Amino acid sequence: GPVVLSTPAQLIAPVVVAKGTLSITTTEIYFEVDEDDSAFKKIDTKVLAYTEGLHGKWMFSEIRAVFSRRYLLQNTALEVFMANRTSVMFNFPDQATVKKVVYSLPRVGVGTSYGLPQARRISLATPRQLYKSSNMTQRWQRREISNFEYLMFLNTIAGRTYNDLNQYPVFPWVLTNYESEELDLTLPGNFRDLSKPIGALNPKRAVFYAERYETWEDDQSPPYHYNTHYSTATSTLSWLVRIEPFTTFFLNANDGKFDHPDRTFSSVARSWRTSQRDTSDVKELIPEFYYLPEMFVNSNGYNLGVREDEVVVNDVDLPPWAKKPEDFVRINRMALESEFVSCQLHQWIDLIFGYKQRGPEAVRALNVFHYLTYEGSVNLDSITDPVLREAMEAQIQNFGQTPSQLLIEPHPPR
Amino acid sequence: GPVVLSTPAQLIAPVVVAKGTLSITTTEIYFEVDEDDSAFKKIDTKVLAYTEGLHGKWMFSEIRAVFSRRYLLQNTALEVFMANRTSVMFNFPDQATVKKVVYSLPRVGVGTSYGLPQARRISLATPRQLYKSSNMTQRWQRREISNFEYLMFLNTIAGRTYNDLNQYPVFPWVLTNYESEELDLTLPGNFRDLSKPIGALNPKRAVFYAERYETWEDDQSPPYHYNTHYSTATSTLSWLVRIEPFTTFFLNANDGKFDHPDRTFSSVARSWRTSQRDTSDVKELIPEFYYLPEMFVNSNDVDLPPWAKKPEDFVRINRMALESEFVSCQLHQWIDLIFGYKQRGPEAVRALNVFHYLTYEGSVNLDSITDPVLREAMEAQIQNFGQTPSQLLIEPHPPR
Repeated sequence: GPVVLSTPAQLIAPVVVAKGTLSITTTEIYFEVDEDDSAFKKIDTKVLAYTEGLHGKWMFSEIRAVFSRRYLLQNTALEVFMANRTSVMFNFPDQATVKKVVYSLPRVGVGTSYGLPQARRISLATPRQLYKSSNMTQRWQRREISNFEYLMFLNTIAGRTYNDLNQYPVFPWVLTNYESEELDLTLPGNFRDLSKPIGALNPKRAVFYAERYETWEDDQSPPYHYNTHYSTATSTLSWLVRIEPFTTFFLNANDGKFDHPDRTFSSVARSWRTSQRDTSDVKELIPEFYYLPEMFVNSNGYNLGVREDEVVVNDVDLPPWAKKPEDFVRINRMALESEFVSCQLHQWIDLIFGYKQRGPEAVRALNVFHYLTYEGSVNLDSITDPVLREAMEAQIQNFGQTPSQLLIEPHPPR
Repeated sequence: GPVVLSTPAQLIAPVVVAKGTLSITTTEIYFEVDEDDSAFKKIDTKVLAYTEGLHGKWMFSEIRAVFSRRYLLQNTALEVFMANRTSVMFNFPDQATVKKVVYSLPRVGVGTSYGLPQARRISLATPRQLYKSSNMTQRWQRREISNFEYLMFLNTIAGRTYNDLNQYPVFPWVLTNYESEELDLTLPGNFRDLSKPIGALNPKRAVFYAERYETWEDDQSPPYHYNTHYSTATSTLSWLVRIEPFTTFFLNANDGKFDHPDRTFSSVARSWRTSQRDTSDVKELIPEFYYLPEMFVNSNDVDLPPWAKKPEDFVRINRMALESEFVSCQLHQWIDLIFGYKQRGPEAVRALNVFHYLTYEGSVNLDSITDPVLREAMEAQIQNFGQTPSQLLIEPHPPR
């Protein structure tokens, strides 16, 4: 019907980004891909099958929340959340268009669970603002909210999302013991020091980072401890290799065949080693590690004959105290909600969204990353030469994007 | 360590059936053939070598799928799938034993790929129930699963298995042109009518069968259109004559050496023709035709189509066809013939899809056959006429 608004847009989905044309009527949102687009043609159909929205229609009545989102460090994207708990994300040309879209959409605000007013102002508000005006921190302390729910709140507000592997949500490793036969959730030694970054846990390697920070000499390259992030598409694809369409996506992006078993996520205990040994590995976990068994198993069908030489990915090997996936996730989420984590989580938050994210305290905390990572870092619009901008966007996706800082004061303990 | 359950059973291998004892402990499944058995001692050594399970051990921790199976039409077998994609099949004395074996193995159900619950009940569930309760059809319609994958799915819950060639998986011929210099996957004529059996493809030969049906006259064996089956242990061996056990077994089958060059798989084009004019060849294809290049060499070879240079090519083009949009919009029809409502009954009659009655589930109860020699005699009859996959649905299969 009445097309109240129309604008070029970009569908931001788990494994697909496609240029299309958003159109907003008086009751729905429509999106059609540019099936003629060169880049879009080279997209595997299998992948397109898992991608919703390419020709979607969203009922205004179904809208429940509208979040301001940044695509590749640029505050020009939006993410709408549907009543059926699903969500869609489009990236527009300018923050200016976003505003038009936000004002031409229902006044769902940012939802209602966070305790923020249902106003278009909120949808556009900033991360630090949203945090400030929310009651979640209290409820979290008051135990009305679980550690998992709280960490999801922070990540959502910080702009993290399941629709962009470059800004996936971020969760901390909670346990350090993945060797033992049993796991005693009351024995401190089994828990990770939630006050230190991954790169600071092992003093042996920690030295390499402090040393490298000290003996720094360069131009336009502020000193940094890690050239590797704790959250990136690459990382995310590795953790979700056993799930479509990530699997296929990776494969297509890998000459059609998997990667050497010793490099692909194969062992939960082995990953933790690498995250303590490797100088380039400072990875942090993902939400799933606390609720999605699938992620740890080969869900392929049967009688599909492949083990001839054809590389194949089998079940992730769990720690002895974890018989089957359902077990690992159960126990892990239990540890995440344990009392130990509860009384330290604020410190980890400080490193990720807190006052130790960037600055004097960030350097004293051994928590400094490549400057091109932090918010504000770059302005793709400034780059005028396409081949130049692209190369830049390519780098952002390679280094990763630090979550938006939510507070510049020490986060309150639970 | 301690044996929780022990019972007589038969290993059902790619081309071997050996009696032995199956011991279920508390953490593993064991199987030791009875080497003192006569039949066993008669089996060729080369064949035994390429046969695994005669002295096997399987870890519970490795179990992933436990499907109920049928052997020679009798619902008394079982097939276990391992985490490394391996599988082993056993045949027991009766369903009651199968049930015990199931309640003694890990609760893995039928796996977690077809959307079914991981409950021992599924492992005993009926083929029709598995179909109904699965979620593979929708995923298929959604294109999240390929035609190959869906077909393989249907076969698996239908009871088909790479472990018993008499019930080998069933895949349809997709292309009909194997002699043109090039194959346009956009020219309808280059394809096969999936709503029709292989026998009803040739207009002329078709009428022949219809006549045979109407003008039956016997009343000692209900009417049937074909006396050949689309899937047989022999056809399978034939397609895979250049690889063994198969090769070696075949040589033992033909009592000595190979088969007559003219009546042997030597060219896909020729074989296809044979399956169009020859009144006794309504063969259908097998998975291999869509992924196993090695199948078309010798280590003379199979004469590949013009558009098919090397073996690797025939497989890719053919696989592309199986996945082409032409196949997609009409593939459901084929399913209606093989596992659908047109598999049997009046509907199968119009379809020109009726096979020997001794080929359908429920056709015969080997247990009632008291005379030992008559039983063995009956079984061989079954291995010759082929076994029709179980019926999955009785309604029309929705299109993709």
